This record gives sequence, C-alpha cells and structure tokens, in this order.
Amino acid sequence: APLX
Amino acid sequence: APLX
Amino acid sequence: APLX
Amino acid sequence: MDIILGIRVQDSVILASSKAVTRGISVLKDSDDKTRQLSPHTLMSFAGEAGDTVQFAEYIQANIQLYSIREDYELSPQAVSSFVRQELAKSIRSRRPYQVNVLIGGYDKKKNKPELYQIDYLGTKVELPYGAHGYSGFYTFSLLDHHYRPDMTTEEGLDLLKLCVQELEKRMPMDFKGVIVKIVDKDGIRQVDDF
Amino acid sequence: MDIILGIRVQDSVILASSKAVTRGISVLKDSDDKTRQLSPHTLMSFAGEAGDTVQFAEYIQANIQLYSIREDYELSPQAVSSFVRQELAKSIRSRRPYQVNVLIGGYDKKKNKPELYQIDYLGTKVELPYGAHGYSGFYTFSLLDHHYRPDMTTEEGLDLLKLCVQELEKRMPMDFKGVIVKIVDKDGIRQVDDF
Amino acid sequence: GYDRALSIFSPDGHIFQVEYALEAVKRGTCAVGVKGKNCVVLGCERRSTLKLQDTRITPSKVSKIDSHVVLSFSGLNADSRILIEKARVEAQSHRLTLEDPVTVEYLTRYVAGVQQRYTQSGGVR
Amino acid sequence: SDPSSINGGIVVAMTGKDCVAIACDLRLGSQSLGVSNKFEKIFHYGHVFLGITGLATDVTTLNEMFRYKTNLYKLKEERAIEPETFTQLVSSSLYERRFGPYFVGPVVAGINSKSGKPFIAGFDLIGCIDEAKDFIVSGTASDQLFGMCESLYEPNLEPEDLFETISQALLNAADRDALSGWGAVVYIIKKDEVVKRYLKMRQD
Amino acid sequence: TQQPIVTGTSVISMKYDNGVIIAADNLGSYGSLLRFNGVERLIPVGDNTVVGISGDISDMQHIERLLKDLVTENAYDNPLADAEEALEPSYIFEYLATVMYQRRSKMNPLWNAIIVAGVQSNGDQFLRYVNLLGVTYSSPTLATGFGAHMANPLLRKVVDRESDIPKTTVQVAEEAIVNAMRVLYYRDARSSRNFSLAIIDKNTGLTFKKNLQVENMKWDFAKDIKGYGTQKI
Amino acid sequence: TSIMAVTFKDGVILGADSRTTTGAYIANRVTDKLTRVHDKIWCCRSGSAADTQAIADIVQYHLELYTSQYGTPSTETAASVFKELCYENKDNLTAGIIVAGYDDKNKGEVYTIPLGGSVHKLPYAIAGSGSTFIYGYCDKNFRENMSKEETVDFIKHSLSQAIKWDGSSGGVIRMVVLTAAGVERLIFYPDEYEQL
Amino acid sequence: TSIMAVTFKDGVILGADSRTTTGAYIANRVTDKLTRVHDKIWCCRSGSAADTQAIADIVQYHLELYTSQYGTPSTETAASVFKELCYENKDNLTAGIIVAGYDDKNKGEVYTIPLGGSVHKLPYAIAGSGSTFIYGYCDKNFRENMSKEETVDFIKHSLSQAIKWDGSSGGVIRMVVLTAAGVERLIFYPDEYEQL
Amino acid sequence: TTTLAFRFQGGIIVAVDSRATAGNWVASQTVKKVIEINPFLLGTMAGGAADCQFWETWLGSQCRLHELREKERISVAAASKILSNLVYQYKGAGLSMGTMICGYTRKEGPTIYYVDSDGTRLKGDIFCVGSGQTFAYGVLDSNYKWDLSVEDALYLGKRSILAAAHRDAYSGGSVNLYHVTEDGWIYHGNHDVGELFWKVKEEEGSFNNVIG
Amino acid sequence: TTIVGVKFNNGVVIAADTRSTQGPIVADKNCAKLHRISPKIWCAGAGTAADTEAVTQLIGSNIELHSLYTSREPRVVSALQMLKQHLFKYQGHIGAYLIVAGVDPTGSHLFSIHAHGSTDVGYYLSLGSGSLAAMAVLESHWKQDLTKEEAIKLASDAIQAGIWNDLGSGSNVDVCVMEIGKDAEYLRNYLTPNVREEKQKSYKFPRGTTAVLKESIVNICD
Amino acid sequence: QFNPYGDNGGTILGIAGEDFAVLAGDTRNITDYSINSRYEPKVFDCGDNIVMSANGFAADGDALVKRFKNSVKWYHFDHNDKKLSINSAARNIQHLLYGKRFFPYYVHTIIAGLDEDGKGAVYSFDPVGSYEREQCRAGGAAASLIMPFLDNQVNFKNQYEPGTNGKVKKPLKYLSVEEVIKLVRDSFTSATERHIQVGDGLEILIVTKDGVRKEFYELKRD
Ligand SMILES: [Cl-]
Ligand SMILES: [Cl-]
Ligand SMILES: [Mg+2]
Ligand SMILES: [Mg+2]
Ligand SMILES: [Mg+2]
Ligand SMILES: [Mg+2]
Repeated sequence: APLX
Repeated sequence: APLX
Repeated sequence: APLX
Repeated sequence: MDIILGIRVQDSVILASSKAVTRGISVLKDSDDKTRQLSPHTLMSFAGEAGDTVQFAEYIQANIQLYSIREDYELSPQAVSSFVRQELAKSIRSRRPYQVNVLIGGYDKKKNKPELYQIDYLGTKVELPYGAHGYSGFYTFSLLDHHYRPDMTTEEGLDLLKLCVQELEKRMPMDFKGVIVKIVDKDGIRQVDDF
Repeated sequence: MDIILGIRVQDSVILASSKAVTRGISVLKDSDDKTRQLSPHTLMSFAGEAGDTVQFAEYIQANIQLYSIREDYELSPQAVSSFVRQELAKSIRSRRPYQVNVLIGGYDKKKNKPELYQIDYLGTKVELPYGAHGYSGFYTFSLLDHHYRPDMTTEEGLDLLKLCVQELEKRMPMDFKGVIVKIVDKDGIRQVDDF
Repeated sequence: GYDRALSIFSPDGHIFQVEYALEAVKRGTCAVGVKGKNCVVLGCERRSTLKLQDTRITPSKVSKIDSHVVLSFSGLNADSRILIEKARVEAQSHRLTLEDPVTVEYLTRYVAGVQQRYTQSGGVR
Repeated sequence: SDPSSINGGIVVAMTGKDCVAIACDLRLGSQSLGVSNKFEKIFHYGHVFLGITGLATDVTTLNEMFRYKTNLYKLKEERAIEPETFTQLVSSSLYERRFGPYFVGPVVAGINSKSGKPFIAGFDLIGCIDEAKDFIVSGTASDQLFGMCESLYEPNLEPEDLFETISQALLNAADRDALSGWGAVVYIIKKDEVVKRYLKMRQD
Repeated sequence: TQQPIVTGTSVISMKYDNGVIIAADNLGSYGSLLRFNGVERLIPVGDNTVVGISGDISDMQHIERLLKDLVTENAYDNPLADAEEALEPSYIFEYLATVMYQRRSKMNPLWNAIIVAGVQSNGDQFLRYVNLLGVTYSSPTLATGFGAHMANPLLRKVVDRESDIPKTTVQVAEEAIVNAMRVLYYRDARSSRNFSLAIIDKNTGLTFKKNLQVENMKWDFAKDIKGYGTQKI
Repeated sequence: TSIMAVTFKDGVILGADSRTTTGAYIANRVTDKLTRVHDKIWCCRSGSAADTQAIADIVQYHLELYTSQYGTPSTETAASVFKELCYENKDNLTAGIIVAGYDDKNKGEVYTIPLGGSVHKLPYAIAGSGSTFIYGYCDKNFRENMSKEETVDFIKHSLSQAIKWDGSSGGVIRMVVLTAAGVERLIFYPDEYEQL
Repeated sequence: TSIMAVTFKDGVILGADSRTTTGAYIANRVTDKLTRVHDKIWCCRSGSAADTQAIADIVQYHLELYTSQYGTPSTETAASVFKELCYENKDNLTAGIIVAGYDDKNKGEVYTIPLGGSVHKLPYAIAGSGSTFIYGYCDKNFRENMSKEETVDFIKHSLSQAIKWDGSSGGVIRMVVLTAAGVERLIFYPDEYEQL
Repeated sequence: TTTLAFRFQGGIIVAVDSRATAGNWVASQTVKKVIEINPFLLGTMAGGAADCQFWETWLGSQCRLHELREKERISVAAASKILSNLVYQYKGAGLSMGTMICGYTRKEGPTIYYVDSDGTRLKGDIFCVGSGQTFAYGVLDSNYKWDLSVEDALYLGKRSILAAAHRDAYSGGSVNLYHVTEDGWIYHGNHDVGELFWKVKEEEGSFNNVIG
Repeated sequence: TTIVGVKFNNGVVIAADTRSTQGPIVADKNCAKLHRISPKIWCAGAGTAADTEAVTQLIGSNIELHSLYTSREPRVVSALQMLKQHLFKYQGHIGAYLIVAGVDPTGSHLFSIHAHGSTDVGYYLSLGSGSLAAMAVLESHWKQDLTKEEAIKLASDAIQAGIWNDLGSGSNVDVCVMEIGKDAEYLRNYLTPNVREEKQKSYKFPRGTTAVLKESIVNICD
Repeated sequence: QFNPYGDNGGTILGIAGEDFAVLAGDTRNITDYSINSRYEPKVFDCGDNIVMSANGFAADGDALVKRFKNSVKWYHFDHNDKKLSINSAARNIQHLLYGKRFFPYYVHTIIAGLDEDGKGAVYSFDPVGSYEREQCRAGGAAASLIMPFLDNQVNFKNQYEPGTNGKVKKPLKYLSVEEVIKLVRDSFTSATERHIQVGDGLEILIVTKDGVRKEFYELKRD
C-alpha cells in the first residue's frame, strides 16, 4: 500500500 | 511428474 | 552476542 | 461411527450400520445402533464426529415428530430429506458445523415406492439405488455396480448386503464389530436380529 | 506389523505374531509370518516401520548363520540378544535409524532353560517372563500379571496366550487377522498350525 | 599404500610369483577328492613329525563353507583361512540376496576369482 | 480441501442464429470417488436457464434460492423474469455474500421474449458478470472448454448445427478432466420450443 | 543461499542499424539508503563488448575480476590475441551464462541480472541477457529490473521487431535510451540522476560516456497540485 | 517520506518532500503531504497515505465543528484531537504526524505525534524515513528565533540531504509558511536543491 | 557502533566510539575499535565483535607474512585481503570494516567494506549503526585537503552527533592519526564532546 | 492407477489401466503400465511414472546380467529382491513405487511378489495396487476361485480394472491384459474403456447406476 | 488491466483496455472497464472485478439520490469522498483500484483511489498491472495545455503500451471524453488492433456425429 | 530463500504423420507478467533427423537440449558414426532426466522424427524421465487448452459415423502434412486468444526423410  |  |  | 450402507430395492430400503464405537485404542461398545426413526415410514442412519452425530439425529427426529403431531400427517421421504439437507447446509457456514453424514431410507405411501437419499455434512443431497458414507463406498460401490439389479426382492437385497459386509470384513483395516440391519417398506420399519 | 507377544514358561518360549499387513485402507495380506529363525534354538519376531523390519531381521539372520558356520557352534540366546541390542543401539544414532522392535525367544542348551528377551528400536533390552511391543502390552501385561505362573507347561502357556488374543480381538480397534504361534524348546522351533 | 607389482611376466612369458606359489602347494600335505554315484569323499594327509598334538582343538583340514559345501586345501595354512572366511561370507550373502544357497560351481568360481585378483593386484602376493 | 474442485463438474453455454444452447455433465463425486451420475447442473425459471458448477451443496442451495426469488418476482411483476434481469439478480445475490461466498460458477442462458435476442452470461463466485456474444464456460475443465470452444465455435449456427458444436466441445473437454463426465445433457433453446438431449459418452 | 546487500538497479539496452547501446546508473543502494554514488556498472571487455550488471555489487566486482582474468588467459600463447583470436561478445556471454547456471545449480547464486552488449567480428550486433537463475534470452531491446517494466515499452516503440533495426540510427537510438533513463529517475525509488552510457558500433567502435545526467525534466506542474482531493488552498 | 516543521520569529514553517511509494515504484512524484486542518493550523503527513488522509479529514471535521461553537481552536487543541485518534487506534494505524499552527497569543507552535500516539511539543520537529539522515545536521544548525529567510534555507538544506540519502524521499520540496500576515505556499525544484 | 575514516592533506585519520553492546546492556564502555593490521595500515571495526576480531587477526597475519617476503604492502592490498575474507564468508559474517592507511607514494587512502564484502575507495567513509544520523552532517561539512586540526574537529563533531542520537554508540571518542611523521593516538572524553 | 495380478490354476493374470494424471489434469490415456522386463517376467507400474519406468527397465538389465553370468533364468524371488533392495537404499529420498513382479519358473511355479518404495516385499496370490485398488479388490475377491478357466480368469481381471476405471477418477483409458505361463507371458490386447464399458453393460446387465 | 486518465484544455479523458483474466486464462476478451457513476462522472477500475463494479454501482446509486435531494448536479469530490471512506472502512479487503474523472459545476477533475482508501490528484494517472508501461508513455509524451484530440491520442497510446507489453492487458481500447459544457461521449471499442485472423479450417461437424441416448421436449410454459 | 526454479511460459506441440512428423512451438518467452523476448526459439534440430523441445523453465530446457546434442555427438564418436534412432534417443533422454531425479529439470520434453521403418514418431517425457510414444502431444502452459482439441481432430475422439446410432466410430486415418499444419496453426491461434503466456510467433519444424524444414507464422502480440 502507498506509503509516505 | 504424473502419477499412475 | 557483543556488537559494535 | 464409520460404516453406514444403504440399498434401495423393488419394494423396500435396507440400511446397514456398524455396531462399533471406538475411542482411542479401545472399543467401548460393540452393539451401538447408529439410527433414528424420524417417522413410521422414514429411517435415518448417521456417521461422523462424536457427539454431533446423535445430537443432530435426535434434533431432526424431534422436528419431524413435531410436524407429524401438528398436521396429523406423515411427511414424505423427499420432504424429510430436503429439510435435513437445509439444516446441514445452514450448519456448514455456522461457527461450529455439524460434522455428520447421513443416509435417509423411506417408503413413500402416496407413490408406493422406496426411496434412499445420501446427504453428507456439507448438505450434498443425492437420491440413489445404493449409497454409502466414508471409506465404505470405496469397496461396496464397485461391488454393487456389478451385482445390483433394480427389480430385486428384499431377500435378494439382504444377500447383496451380506456380500458387501463380507468384503469390508476382509479388506478394511478396522474391526467394526458387524452391522445392525433395518428394513423400511409399506408396513414400516423392522430390524433383522440375526445378521 | 503391529502385534507381537511372547511368553516364557517352564520348558519353552512361545511367540505369537499377527498375520495382517495393512497399507492405507487395504489389508494387503492376512497370512504374513513376522519372524525369522536365527539359529536352531533361537527365534526372533519383529514389528515396526515397513521395509525396515524384514531388512533388519534378515540382516541379523545372516550374521548369526555366518557365526554358526565359522565356529561350528550355536550362540546362546543371551549372546544373540546382546548382538541384536548393539546393532539397534548403533542404529539409533545413524543418519536413518532402523525403526524395528523385536522379541527374541530362545532355549539355552547349556543351561537347559528357556529365555525371552524384549528389545525396542532404541536398543533397550530386558529379559522377561512375558513380553509385548506396541499397544499390545496395554491389554496383555495386566492379564498376564494375573494369570501367569512361572511353572506352567507349554499347553498351559498356549491357553494363557489364547486368553490374550481373545482380549485383543475384543478391545483392539484394528483387525489384525489372528496370529501365527511358534514354540521354542530343547527340540528346536516348531509352528502351531491350528490357532 | 604399498603398490609394488610383485606378480609380473618374465621374458619367457611366465609369472614366477604364481609358479612359486604352486611350489608352496607342492610342499603342503596331500589332499584327495573322490566323487561316487551318490556322494563325494575328501581325504587329507596329516604329517606325523608332530606328536603331543591336541586333535580336539587343532584346525581341521576340511572346512564347512556352508551346510552343503566343504573346502579342503594344500599349501600355506594361514593363507587358506583368508579364502575360507571370504567364501563363508559370500555363501551367506548369496542366501540373503538370491534366497537360495550357492551352487558348488558358483562358490568355486568366487574363490578362484579371489585367487586370480591376487595375481594382478599391486602390493600383494 | 479446495471447495470448487471437491465435487467436480462443468457447464458450457453458446449462442446461435435465433437460438441458445446450454450443456452440462452429470458427475457428482467426492474427490476421487464417483458418487452420482444423475446430478444435473442446469435449472430453469420460466424461460430463463441457469447452469451452476462448483460445490454441490451450494449448487442445490442457489437453485432453491433463485426459484424462491423468481417465484416472488412473478407474483409481484405479473410476468416472467427475463435473462438480462435475472443475470443482475444472480450478480446481486452472490455479492451479498462477498466475504463468505457460495463456491460456484453460474452460467445464465436464454432468449428475451420481447426482443427475441439470444443472451448468455457467466459469473465468478462473488458476482462479476461476464457477458459474451459467443460462449461462456465454467467448472473444473474450464481450460479445456475454453480451448474447445475457441477453436470449434463460429457465429450464426443453426439449432441443429449448434447442437453438434456444443456437444463436441463438452465431451472432448470432459474426457481430459478426471472430475468431469459420467454422462451429459444438452439444452437447445428456440423462441418457443426447448429440446433436451442426453449424450452418450465414455463412463470412466 | 544468499541475500543481496549492496545493489544496483536497472540496466537498459537496444540494437540499432550499425551496433548496440547500453546504459546503467552509477548508484549502489543499501536497502533504502542510497549509499554509494560513484559505482560503475558498465564494464568493457576489449574494444568490442560491454557487460552491464545489476543486482548484488559484491558479486558484480567478482564478475569484473573473472572478465579481467579472461582477457589475460586469452592472451596466453596467442599471437592473434588482438586480431582473429580476440575475445568475442558471444564467447564472453556463454562463459558468464555457464557460470551463472552452475552457481544456481549449487544453490549458491551470483545475485545478478546481466546484459552483454557488443559487436561480433563479422559485424553482427550481439545483445543477450542472463541472470541468477541461468535464464538466457535475446531481443532487439533488453532491460533488467524496473527497466523491464518501463524502459522496454519505450524502446520497443522505436524497434518493435527485427526489421526495424536497419531503420534505426544511432542518434534516434541514443535519444530513446536517454529518455528511458529520465523516466526511470521519475519512477524508480532506487535510481540516481547520474549514469553511464556505452555505444559499440561496427564502424566507430567502442564509445564510453561517463558522468551523464538526466536533464530536461518536467516538474513545474507540481505547484498547481494542492491537497489530495477536496483541498482548495 | 521526509517531513519537518520549524518555529521561528514570525511564526512557523512546515516542510515536506513529494514522493509516494508502492514498493520501489514511485506511485506519485508530486504528492502534497502538507495538509490544512484549519486556516492557520496545518500538518505534515508520514506513514500510510490512507491512514493519514482519513485522520486529517476527521480532524478537519472536528475543528470545523469546534469553530462553529467555540471559535478558533488553539494549536494544542488540534494536536490533542490528532493524538486521540492516533492513540486510541494505535493497533490499526501507521501514521507519523507533525502538527503546526500560528496563534497570535502563542505565536508559532509545533507538536509531533509518533506511531504510539504520544504528543511532544518542540521548537522544531523532523519525521519520516528520511529524517534519520538529518538528525545530526538539524541539531547542529537549528537556532531559535530565526528569520523567515533563514528558516526557509534551514528546511531547504535539511530536506535536500534527507532526499539525497533516502530512496523513499524525493521529487519537489513543498513548504507552507504560517504567520500573522497569512498563509504562503512555497515550492522548490530538483535543479535548485540538489546542487546545494 | 559509530566509526569513520577521513583522508586529509598530510594523510588519514580514523575515528570511533568505545561502546560494545549486548542487548541494551553496555558490555564494555571503553572498547578499542581502531585496530592495527600493519605499522601504518589500520581499520575501524563494526558489527560482530567476534567476527571483526577474527578477521583483523587473520589479516594482520597475512600482511606480516607479506612483509617478510615482499616488503611493505599497499593500503589497497590490505583492503583486498579484508574483502576476500568478508566476501567468501558472507553467509557467516556480520562485519562492517573501514580500512585506512598511509603510503608515501599514495598518501592517505580509505576503503570501506560493507556487509556483502564489496570494496569502495572513498575520500572519507562512515559506518556503524550511528553513522545513519550523520550522513547529512558529514556530506555538508567534509572538504578535501583539510588540515590535521580541521580533520580532528570534523571527526569529533561528527561522532559527537552520532553518539548523541544512537543508543548503540557512546563512551569516549578514540582516534588514530596516520601520517609520514608516524602514528598518533588521540582520545576525547564526554565532558568535552557532549557540549559541542 | 489401478493394477492387479492374481495366481490361479492356469498361471497368472495381470491387468492394468492406462491413465496418467498430473493433479486433476489427465496427462495420458495410453500409458504402458506393464513393463516387459523380459519375455518371462512382468512388472506393473503404480505411483511415480518415472520411478517405476526407470527402475524396472534397469531391473531387466540386472536380470539379463544374471542369466549371462549364471547360465540360467533368474528366479522371481531373486528378481523381486534386486528391486526391493535397490529401493530400500533410497528409502526416505522420496521414491514412489507400488509394483508387482510376476513370473513363472520351474523351481517356484507361478509366483507374484508385491514390492513398494518403503521397502515392503510380499509373496502372495492376489494383489491390487493403485488409487483404485479397493474398487478392483471388491470385484476380484467376490468372484475369485483358484479353479477359474484361463478364459474366465482373463475376463475377471479385465472386469475388475473396468470397475475401478469407472469409479476411480484417477483410473481409466484402456485395459491391458496379460497371461503368464511357464512358456512365458502372452499379451491379450488393449481394451478401450470407451467401448468396453457399454459392451459389458449391455451383455452383462451390470452398471445400472449409469443412465443407459 | 491497464487504465489511464489525462486532463486537457476544457476537460478530462479516461481510457482502458478490455481484457479480463482468471489466472493465465483470458476469461473475457472484450469486457467494459469504464463505468458510469453519474452522467458526467466516469470511473476506470482495476483489481478485483466484482469489487470495482459493486463499489462503483453503490456510490453511483447514492450519488443519484444525493443529486435529487440537493437539486444539484453531482460533484467528483463527492464520489471521491464516498468511495474512499467506504474503501477505508474495509481496510483494503474490497480490492477496488479506481481512476475517477468527470466534470461538474466546479470544473473538470481527475483522481485515483487505492483499495485501502488513499486518494491522489494529478494531470495524468495510470493504474493496473500495465500501469508501468502506460506511465512510461505518459511521462515521455505528456505536456501542459493539451488539446482534446491530443489527450485522446496520448491516453490511447498509453493503453496500447499496456496492451502490447503487459500480459495482464490486451484486446481493445475503450475511451470516454468528459468536456466542460458538453455531454460526456463514451467511445466503446475506440481502437480494435487485435482482430482474430481467419481460421485455416471450418470445424462444422457433419450432422449426427454426436452419439445420443435420449431426446425429450422441455416444458417452459405454464 | 533462494528459489532455483522459474517459469518461462510458452507452449509446444508434436504431431506424427505416416512418413513425417512436426514439432511446433511459440517463440514468446516470459517471466511473471512481462515479455522477455518475442522471438526466442525453443525447438531445435539436434542432428540425425531428430527435433527436440524442452518447455517450462528455460534454463533447464537449454541445459537438457545442450546435453542431448552433446550425447548425439559422442554417440557418433563411440559407435562408428552410427545414426541415432528416435527410440534410442528417447531412452537416452530418460537417463538424462532421471539422473537429476532429486533435483529435476523443470521441463516437459517432446522429441519428433522418423522411426526405423520410416514412419512418423513423437515421444513425450515428464520432468523426471517417464516417456511414451504417441501420435499426438501438446506440452507447456496451454497444453490443457490444445490437447483435448487434438484428441478430437487427430485421433477422432467422440466422433461417430452419421446415421449409425453412435454404433460405428469415425475411422482413424493418417493426415497429410498440409492438414497437420492447419491443425497446428489453429491450435496456436486459439491458445493465443485464451492464454496470456502464448503469442508473438509460431515456429514449426517438419521432419521427413529428405531432412528438417522450417516454417514461421506471426501470432497476436498482446
Ligand atoms: Cl497522500
Ligand atoms: Cl571489539
Ligand atoms: Mg473424464
Ligand atoms: Mg475414472
Ligand atoms: Mg531520493
Ligand atoms: Mg496471447
């Protein structure tokens, strides 16, 4: 999943 | 590898 | 165990 | 539990069920009757997980008997088998499913025909001329495929059944302590005492 | 494999071994002799992992027969049992151990005494008046504790053995297809054909 | 390991070490074999320069290889024990794999093969 | 213990010229053990036909469920449900059990009574509608069916020709699958007549 | 059984009318840490071959030493070492492919993906791939890692099949490679801006370009992007 | 991510990179991680994109409802609402948030909220995977009561290094200035900050 | 560990903390991680204490035998021997080593050898768990051809920050100076470097 | 698989199916599961296809070497024991074999040995091996007599495989029959289950479960 | 799947391929991956096919009711907000990866949504297994101030990259153009570059080839 | 943990006629969802009129072919340039495969050629060396799609003579080289439609007493  |  |  | 067989002939349904109850390395009982009468012309045999089997069988028995009293009428074998299937179909998606396999032998008085239904714990129903549950089928089915005829008498059915039990007693690893045999026909349910 | 029993009486050693060979859900054979003659007055019965049992038994047989030819002399039952124990003791720390349990029944001609040795796959040796391997002991030992006497005849030993087999046939889960019985005494080894 | 080729050919085409081994056989006590219609008999000489012997325990000249085959010999006594031992082991090994005792021809062929091997192996006589 | 391959079975549907065909095998087993050779996997509600492969208990349950729902539909709507509408009903009902699904592979087939258009559709076990002009396949020999259909199929086949194509697709696919076969049934569906044919096939 | 420690990312390459082009960035990553920036991952062998390597850098340096030793060994007792009996790209590749498959078969692989680019003695272009599994294949365009997913699609628009190779010039080919390296910098989290590029031509020979940078990038549109949906300010 | 917030003489400035990651693939190279929860209360988001977005939206809702009843909320109040969500749902969240705001009474304030949901009021804060590489640099270079231009340079140089070493950080450097004057957005491109 | 080596005008300087860790317990607070393998070729040890000691001893043996036959070995040669051990035994070793030496021809040289056993020649190198926190600081502050006093200050300030943020680093800062003049050992205590 | 072999008055009947399966995929319908070790010896194949095919051909080479060295046909006991001792050396490595060494010799007479990959070796009159063995046993046991004619015994072996082929999903294709006599083994044809089932159903009146 | 979205002058365009796969098998060679949420708000979906269809229909239904309730044309941010809050609630178990695009009174919009509930804004976006192939093209050829005809060309080129290079994508290219002040135009099978070649042989069987055991007329009437 | 195997996809097909044999295979090579090569041959002429293909894990496939080609070379050296018959090659390949029984070559092997009577021959192998002669065999990723089609068209299964009540089968006959190639081409185009790992190109090697001839055909590239 998209991480920052 | 098939069986019999 | 001992680490550095 | 383990061995339950069923054969539908011309005028009757014959159920055969093993007498052994084994727990661990001990045969606790050698005279266990793995069946319940649901109605005067409908008999159910069962096998599976300990406790679940009898609990399920008696629960079904109570419901069919309740129906009989309410309507003053006997449900057809087809109707009973559908009710039983639905209960198992509900059960399989429950928190703890009934792990019970059953055969339902009945004589339809309106049609004047014997009927044998095979239902597994998933709720998989089939009407058959002969049926079995567990490892029993792996010997009997091929034997019945050969020797079975649709126009057989009750006596011919019993001899055909003896042939199956003999094969199981020869090739099965476990001692199941023989079988109790019960016949379902137009006159109701009766037990064969000498088998 | 499964059931091997042994009883040492006044003048002889009696070994009883089950005839069944089961693989999966099929009894492949019902007349299997689970024993090898190591010398004229020494008999070994065996049970355990498939293949290992016969391979081990025949290997021991070859070695004792080789010894007999070399020295023109028969090794004592005690000597044979120690040799067998050491081989199993070696085996247990090998790359792939022999998973075989044995009973050794022999008649010592120098002492004029029957001798029964029980050895498991770890190399655990004990001399006993009566012995068993596997689940067999859980029924027979308590039965023999009660009925066994040290001064019994061979015929009394056979009746005592019948009592054990009857108990196993009643309470054991598996059908082991009866037993082959062999007697070891001063006159050597012979088989009881009607049991 | 000791490798020397001890058994070798000579100019005239003889292997002297094999021929000298025959001279050791010629020195040994006499041994005779006669076979009848339904039996075989093995006779053996024992030299009488040795009195005060104990015949109970002294190694017998005829040896059982199996219950149905026997072996006698002439020549070096110590050498014969090695052949007899190997023969006895092979007899049991044959029973184990073929599930039948050796034939006399087979047992002979094995012993002879062992003898032959020692005529073209390095470091052995 | 893979729910979609315990019992075995196959269903195939095809379109032709002013007609549709749907076919299925008759096997029901328990893994290696063949149990029944009379287990039909095609059902119909009015003129709409539904084939279902997968776990047999769910096959039976869903048939009973869609009979239930199409009967109430007819009573309230005062008309028989159409294939396009029924397809949506099947999709909704399956997705309702998104995180506890029926282990099935349904196939809708029929002709719209108003427009006369042949219609077929397929679903995965959780409701995804797969619409197709040509053919839909389902079951333990779906790979085999895809191969047979893709090669044998041509558009605008007459009912009698379409029967041969769908029959040969099913039979030869079933014979390369251990868990399928033991008899077969083919439904040929025209605007206002439906013919049902049992096929002769090898029984191993 | 291994796990890679210091790693190099994509290697990309393609054929053109007279030769081959290959490129790779100068980064040695240590997991998410962009540890080493002066790492050369293109290694020339003679004046006719360039071996581009991705994956474990310790294993790359081992392969460097093997190729170095191969040149030495080929020169032994070989008067035509700089002529007819010089090392061909096909010889160099088959050697590496042999080693890679042998090492995977001993369950102790060189954790790399390798592309051998060069020109044969008869003028034919050579371009072939091999990896830690010993898997080999050839194509007009070849790329490793992220390059396989992002570069290949772009390079295949120029040379989509064999017949497009004679129609592709060195100017057009290099332009596509340089563009692909920019796209990899936009989208690969273990890539750097700095890279090396090599051209092996059948006429002009081996041209090795160091210290190239990705340039002409598009970032200005970022200022207009505010929030993640409903945000106005 | 690489994110930070720094207080200074006139107020506070928030800073962030613009990269979104799905594995080693950059899913978004122009992401906005500096997010409004109130006029002059903003936050820097790190960790899960979904979690931090969902939290920020809920906080914005709470502060909008707060404002309708009780007027402008303090920066401490905003940080408290973030904490409550991050603490009580710690088992299901991956959110590292820095809250920054400007009051007229309290001037510039910075609160950092790590994974556990604890609250820490600081003069400046750094967070995200890329922050690890600039703890040394930021500690040595930060001074209190810096000017706007000095603070912008401090953040620019800091995130420049964080981006240089962290593979999970990159793209543009976004900044948001919070003062009495208002709200100013700044952007800085690779060609500038890379060669610092 | 926090370790580094830095080349400068007159040669090279090695630097290290003195902390040895067994869990969160400090097994030795005065450890010497700067290790002689030859007169003017030294190394910084990080990772497993046992592994790095065993490797260093073997290298020292190899270089002593090298010297007996072929005279003084180059710094590159020493690094190669380290590499050979670290690379070939990568599955069983946890050793992050920095090799530093002074030749008269080549002057000061630094080679870093990470976990995999790769070799990297650099102007300066940092390694160990604490190095992560000073990548930003070291990159911004390092210059080539520094003086002895400048290089000492650079290492002192760098390891000071590494120690400050890394729980696995601490104690005294040891240093070893390698020049034509000879070999000089330096030590710096907490009371000095903490308040930098 | 389903394979059987039994002893009777007229020698040994050997019957096998011809199906190979990779999971639920039917790989082949024409596999030779009787290996012609030599004109006098038959081996049946169940379990691993390669394991059985490779090592039973190898067995034939060892039997040939025996008769060259000993100037005499190998015994069924000795042949079976070469195979069993071979697989026992590999025990635990993962070989998969369920075989039956069948042959006729002067000293032994008609003999059948069951040999499998965990080292079991059993002399016996009747054996069924394979995933459909239980189905074959049922028909075989309930119909076997030592005094069966060569004609009847051939049918029973064929009918037993058909029973398994029908019920077992992993058995099918065709039936291969063999008769083993002193003189050697005689082949009795390949019988496709496709045609054989309907032929048996019609003529025998069995298989009433199936839609006719 | 390959799906893309591209903003242009006076609106937005989305596109998709038309292959659906179960494992390595192509289940549908011409499925529709472009969904309508509202007349002028369209959705491109990748991932679990049932989830994308179900979540787009549910939000599409609720958007219609919302539009009727408020007497206003639906906004893209409303569809975005409702989708993300639904997807977040289910913690990624609803495997819907979406590109949302459309026009409304506020203007023209383009978003993406991931299964866990995170959203992104952009002028060009790509999702699905062929997103890397598509994004490579978008990153190479995209520029500010695209025309309608340029955006359609760029979008369909990005889908083609996925069709040819990604095994998960194939068959045709669908497009939908949403321009401000105009009706949205759905271009089903805008490109069809994968037409099946003529077969070498007809496999039409002679009638009677198939063996038959029983025939019977089926009653469909009451 | 290191996994020494991979899947390179692709599919192969061997058919035997009266006086000829064909061995066909697609030219696509893949890993996961990516294409490695659109033209990477995997059907090889091995000398002595034997063609061979080992499909599955390409590294093992190339190694096996390499070893067999080498086996043919040494057979000539050791046996006075004797021609290696197809039956002898088959047995030799069994020993090559079974030699790695406990670390197998992950490939399905097929060889084709002419037997010693000049008649067409196809042999097929499992990964560990079990082999069998057949008229017909498909191998690889799309084997399950193609094989049931061949059963129906080559060996004429389930096809009965019209009007005969399903009593008499359609009788087997040898197919011409023209008819066989039609079936090969249609088999692969069908497999290309429904299997993602199959496409790009088709290469067919035809073996007669005159030698080995090649034919190439384009396939869909999506
Ligand atoms: Cl975000
Ligand atoms: Cl230390
Ligand atoms: Mg079938
Ligand atoms: Mg079958
Ligand atoms: Mg970066
Ligand atoms: Mg394709």
